[PDB]
Amino acid sequence: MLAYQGTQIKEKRDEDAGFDLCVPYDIMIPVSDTKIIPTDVKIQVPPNSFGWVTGKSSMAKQGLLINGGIIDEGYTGEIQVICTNIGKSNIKLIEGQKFAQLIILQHHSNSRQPWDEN
Amino acid sequence: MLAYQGTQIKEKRDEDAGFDLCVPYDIMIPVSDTKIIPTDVKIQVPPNSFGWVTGKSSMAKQGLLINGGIIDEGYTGEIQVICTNIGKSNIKLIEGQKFAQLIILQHHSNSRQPWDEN
Amino acid sequence: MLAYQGTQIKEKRDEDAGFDLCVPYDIMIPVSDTKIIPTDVKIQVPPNSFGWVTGKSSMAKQGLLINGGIIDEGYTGEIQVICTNIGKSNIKLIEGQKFAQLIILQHHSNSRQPWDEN
Ligand SMILES: O=c1ccn([C@H]2C[C@H](O)[C@@H](COP(=O)(O)OP(=O)(O)O)O2)c(=O)[nH]1
Ligand SMILES: O=c1ccn([C@H]2C[C@H](O)[C@@H](COP(=O)(O)OP(=O)(O)O)O2)c(=O)[nH]1
Ligand SMILES: O=c1ccn([C@H]2C[C@H](O)[C@@H](COP(=O)(O)OP(=O)(O)O)O2)c(=O)[nH]1
Ligand SMILES: [Sr+2]
Ligand SMILES: [Sr+2]
Ligand SMILES: [Sr+2]
Repeated sequence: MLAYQGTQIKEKRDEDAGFDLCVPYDIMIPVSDTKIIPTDVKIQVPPNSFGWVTGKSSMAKQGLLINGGIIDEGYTGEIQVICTNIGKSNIKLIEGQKFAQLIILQHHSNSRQPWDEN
Repeated sequence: MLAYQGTQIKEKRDEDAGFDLCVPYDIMIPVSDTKIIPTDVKIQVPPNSFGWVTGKSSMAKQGLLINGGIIDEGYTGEIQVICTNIGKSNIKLIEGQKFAQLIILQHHSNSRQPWDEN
Repeated sequence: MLAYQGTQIKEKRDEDAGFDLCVPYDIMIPVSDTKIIPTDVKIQVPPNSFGWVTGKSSMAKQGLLINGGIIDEGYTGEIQVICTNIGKSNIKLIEGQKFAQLIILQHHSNSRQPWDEN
């Protein structure tokens, strides 16, 4: 479950894990560079959930790597996508195209317990 | 829960998170290249679940990076493993060896809610 | 839920997905190198759970990549963090600073089912 706003996120099919995120403008990412691509997307998830921004098969096969990608439940800004080209060729993203996906997960990172020495 | 077929996936121990995926043939991956390694593995997961193909500690320590890796519930093909060498040395994979693992997760990417302006 | 020990893990806020892991000593990571950074952190998670060591936004934006990162339920050692610099500049980590985060997830990688030919 989640709420979201923005024009750079597209409605998904039920059988896909994630929503596609769409590139805002044409941009070239030279070999070995890192670019921070802005989106207008903002999400609200339920307690103990988080958003995970990760790669698509079509851009991963060209060497685009999405790094970072953990969207905490308390974040109220716009998602930024951190992209590094680890391929051997310049990558050109075209306005509009899918270039990452957002998956919503639940974590259990809470309720610390006593260590069992057993 | 899942169903699977193929000879390149190995049965796992209960206390490990993922199934090992096995390299189909000897292959060298030069510094900075990307190779798409085919498996014969096919999986069926329950609704709102997905498979996650990600790295092993022994190959990550040599600079092998598994990229992409999100196996949607609707996919009915064979898993492909997208590998990039981000290390400083050529990597040689040997026929049979483990080189990635498949973990089954549930996502909550569905049931869009109204935004709370609160 | 989890138990943990060690001085290189910090208590978290409820609204963040993961615990920060803290660098043990000053260390420089040259462009394209890979370093294995030791922690003293040990965790115990419940059955069918795993720990996921992954990146922070502030270090991902400089080109630090955390690779591997899957901490199995049966592991009883100290977490090691595998770091590769995929940026274009040398990265300097300072003693004490956050440089990765640990998120606790549940997997469903178990209870193999019959394939449905339907
Ligand atoms: O790829 C990413 C990773 C993080 N964030 C946002 C959401 C996340 O909750 C916030 C974390 O920022 P921080 O707490 O200031 O940084 P750090 O992760 O370095 O602790 O940044 C993004 O938009 N994109
Ligand atoms: O590392 C990967 C990533 C994806 N896939 C398969 C499963 C996934 O469901 C499908 C997605 O292909 P697509 O929808 O055509 O591409 P995209 O992810 O670029 O939208 O590719 C793999 O086999 N290996
Ligand atoms: O980034 C990582 C990845 C793994 N591990 C630890 C926990 C994990 O359970 C164990 C796996 O070691 P292995 O079974 O010997 O290696 P492999 O993953 O190559 O099968 O290594 C770490 O400390 N850091
Ligand atoms: Sr798709
Ligand atoms: Sr193992
Ligand atoms: Sr933070």
